[PDB]
Amino acid sequence: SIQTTVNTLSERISSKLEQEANASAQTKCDIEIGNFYIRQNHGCNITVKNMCSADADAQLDAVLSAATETYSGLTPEQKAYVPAMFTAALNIQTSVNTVVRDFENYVKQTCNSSAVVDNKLKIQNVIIDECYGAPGSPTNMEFINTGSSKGNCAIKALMQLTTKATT
Amino acid sequence: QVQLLESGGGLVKPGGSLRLSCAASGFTFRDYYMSWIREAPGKGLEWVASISRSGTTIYYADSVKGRFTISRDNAKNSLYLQMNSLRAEDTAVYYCARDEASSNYAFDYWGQGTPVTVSSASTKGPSVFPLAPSSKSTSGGTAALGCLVKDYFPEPVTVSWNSGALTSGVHTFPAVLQSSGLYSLSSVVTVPSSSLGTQTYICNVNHKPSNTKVDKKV
Amino acid sequence: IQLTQSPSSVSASVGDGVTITCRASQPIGTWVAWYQQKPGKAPKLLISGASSGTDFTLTISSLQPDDSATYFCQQTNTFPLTFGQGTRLEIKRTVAAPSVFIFPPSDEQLKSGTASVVCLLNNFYPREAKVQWKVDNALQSGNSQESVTEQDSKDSTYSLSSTLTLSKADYEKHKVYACEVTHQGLSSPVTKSFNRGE
Repeated sequence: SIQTTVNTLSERISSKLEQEANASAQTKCDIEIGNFYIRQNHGCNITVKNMCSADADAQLDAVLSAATETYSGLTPEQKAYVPAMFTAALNIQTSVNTVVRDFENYVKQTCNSSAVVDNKLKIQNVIIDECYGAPGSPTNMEFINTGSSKGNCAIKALMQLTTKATT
Repeated sequence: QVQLLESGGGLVKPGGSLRLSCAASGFTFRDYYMSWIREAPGKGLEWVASISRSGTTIYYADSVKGRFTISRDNAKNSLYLQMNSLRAEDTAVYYCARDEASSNYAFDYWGQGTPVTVSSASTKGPSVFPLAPSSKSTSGGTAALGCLVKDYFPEPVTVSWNSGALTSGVHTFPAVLQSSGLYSLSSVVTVPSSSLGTQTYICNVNHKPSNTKVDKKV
Repeated sequence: IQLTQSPSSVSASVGDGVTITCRASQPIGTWVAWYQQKPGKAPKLLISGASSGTDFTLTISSLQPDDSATYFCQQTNTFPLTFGQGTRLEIKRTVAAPSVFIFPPSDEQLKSGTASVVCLLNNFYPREAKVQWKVDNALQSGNSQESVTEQDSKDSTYSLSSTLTLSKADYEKHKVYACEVTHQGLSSPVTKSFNRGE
C-alpha cells in the first residue's frame, strides 16, 4: 500500500544523494536531528537516518528528482490523491497537472529562504502533526538527514506530505 | 580560550576498566563533534571513538568496538570514554579533541593526554640517585649533573629541575625498560660551572601510579 | 579509507624543501587534513581541506629548526576516521660532536647491591653514534643500555645516555672504567675514564 510507495522513495532519496551528492551514512553532518516527535502518531515508526553531504543545492535537487521520479511511477488513479496531500500539509491548492512544479517552486523558494539557510542551530528538531497506521503493522517511514537545513527542509516538506496520506 | 583537560587514566590489569573524562572550556560544547584518539607508545596515531553534538549518532572503531563506550553531558561540558574489558593492545596515550563542526571537520584543538597502561604487573616506585656534578668533561667542561630514576613501573614519570625554574640544557631521555620488567631513566642538565656552589640543584621526580614524589639534591 | 603516507623519513636543511605524500586507496575527495606532533607533545594541526583523492601532497618550504616533528594525515569526513603512517622530519646541521661526560655510581646505589655508570653524549648531529664500554681496558657487553633524545628545537642536535648496570660485587672487583665514543664529528675516539675513588 502506502508503505510500498514510500520505501522506494526513501531508497531513491538515499541513492540520488549518494551519486548526485557523494554522500554516505559514514559522513559527517553540518546539522543533525535531535528529537523527532510526532504530535499524534498511531502506527508510524519513523526513524532518523543520517545520509549527510555538502552540496546543499544538490541535496535539494536530489530529493526533488527522487520525489518526481516516484510520482510518475504512480498509477493514474493513485496520483489523483496527491492534490489533497498538498492542501492538507501545505494548504497549496493544486491539481494533478500542476503538482510537480508547485512542489518544486515551494521547495526551491521556501527551502532557500534566509529563514532556513541561516539557522546556525546544528541540533534541529522535526515536528510532524499527524500520522496513522495499523496496529499489526504500522506504516514504516524515515527522515533522511541530508546534513543541511535547506535539504532537510525539503525532506520535512516531502515528509509532511506522506504522513498526510495515512488519513 | 579553549582547553580540553583529560582525566581518569592510569594503570589497570587486563579486563580492567577506566572512565576517561575530558573537561571542555572556552566554546559551545553543544556545537562540536567530540572525539577520542589514542597514540600507542612509540608508533601510531589511531582513532578510538567519536560522538555527535547530541550523542544520538555514535561511531566507534573495530578494535575497541563492543567494549568501549563514549558519552557526553553537555551541561557539565564533558566527554567520557568508558574503557571496559581492556587488553594489552590498548596501552596508549589517550587524547580528546573537538572536530571542527563550525569550521572544516578536523581536530583544531587536542588535549594534553592521559596515559593508560594495561598489564598484569604491579606498580613499583622509583629510586632516584644523583648523577653527581663530576668535573669530568670534554667539550666545554660546563658543569654536568643529573638524576637517575630507576626501577619503576609503569611509565611515565615527570622530572622537573629546580621545581620549574630550570629549563636550559635539561634533557629527559626516553626511559629504557631493563630486564627486570621495570624502567630506567636518566635526566641530566648542562649548567654553568661557576654556579655550582651558590645554586641548589634538585630534581623533582613524580610517579602518580605509585604516589612516589621524590626530590633529591645533586 | 587506508591512507599510505610516504616518505616515512625525510630530512632537509634550513631554507630548503621537503615533500610529504598521503596516497589513499579509495577516492576520499578533498577531505584531507595534515597534523604535526611535536616530539612528546599533543598533536597540532597545520593545514585542512573541504568542499578523486588517491594522491595528495604537502610541501613545507621555509624550513626552520622549529619544524622538526612528526607529521600525520587524516580522512576528515568519512568514518572510520583513519590517520596515516606518519612522517618524521629532521632539520640538518653542521656536523657537531658529542660532549662526553662520565658519571660514576652513587654511593646510594653502591649500598643497594647494583651499580650503574652513565656516559652522557650531549648535543651532537648526526644521530649515529657508537658508544663502546671498557672496564680495565676490556669490553663489557650485554649489560649496556642507551637512550637517545629527539631532535632539539633550537640546536638541531640529539643527546645520548648510555647506562652500564653492574653488580656491586663486579664494581668493587675493578677500578678503571672508561667510555669510548666514536662519532662522525670526531677525528679520534674520545675516551673518558674514571678510577674508583677520588
